Amino acid sequence: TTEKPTDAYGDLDFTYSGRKHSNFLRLSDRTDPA
Amino acid sequence: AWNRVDIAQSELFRGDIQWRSFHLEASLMDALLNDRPEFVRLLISHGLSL
Repeated sequence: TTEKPTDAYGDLDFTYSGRKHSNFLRLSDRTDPA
Repeated sequence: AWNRVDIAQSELFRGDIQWRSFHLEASLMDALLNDRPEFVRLLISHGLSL
């Protein structure tokens, strides 16, 4: 499988709602939890 | 319309009925035209978007 460094690290939040911004990261499988 | 929170909170939001959005929005318009602050707080508390 063609492996590449990611791009999706997010200060994610929701439109037209009151929730605080949610921290966010897209992550591959078989990675190290440390 | 009867201005009685103690019925609606304790019989209609136990979780038996999956309420949709416009079912809440029509009741919120009835609660804004009349003067019921308690129902406004109760209906916004159930995850509605303005």
